[PDB]
Amino acid sequence: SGAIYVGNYRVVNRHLATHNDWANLVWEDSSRDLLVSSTTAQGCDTIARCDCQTGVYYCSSRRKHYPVSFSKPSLIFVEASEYYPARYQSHLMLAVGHSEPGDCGGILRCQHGVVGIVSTGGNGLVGFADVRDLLWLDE
Ligand SMILES: NC(=O)[C@H]1CCCN(C(=O)Cc2ccnc(N)c2)C1
Ligand SMILES: [Zn+2]
Repeated sequence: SGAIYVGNYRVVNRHLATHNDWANLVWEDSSRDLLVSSTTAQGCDTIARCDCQTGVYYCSSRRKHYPVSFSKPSLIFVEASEYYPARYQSHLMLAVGHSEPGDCGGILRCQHGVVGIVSTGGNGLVGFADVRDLLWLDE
């Protein structure tokens, strides 16, 4: 689990969104595994606006942050689960590293701020849903 709180927005993995998230839905994209809901309290997380390919992510299944190199956001094949059939998830970034299903929502960060959140994993590759292109999150 995990979310990004910026302004009056809460950004979570779509497969983990709550009833409250859906009742206060702002935007959702199944092809990106992202959902944004509105909040009453103001959030102060900083979204990175960059092309960084290095960062650090939080891995809850190890209580540790790991430094990784990751690919630029792109369309990648994702095997089916109880949340989705087999499909191509877009705006996804891969890195060599450990993850478990419960790690989804762990933040990936660079020197400029929040890059994205853990969304996919398996066979030693961890995938992050990018949020750096969502300029409206800051307005
Ligand atoms: N974005 C999706 O379609 C995900 C929905 C939930 C299932 N899924 C995963 O990759 C599960 C996962 C995540 C992280 N580490 C792992 N070792 C296994 C795909
Ligand atoms: Zn950066």
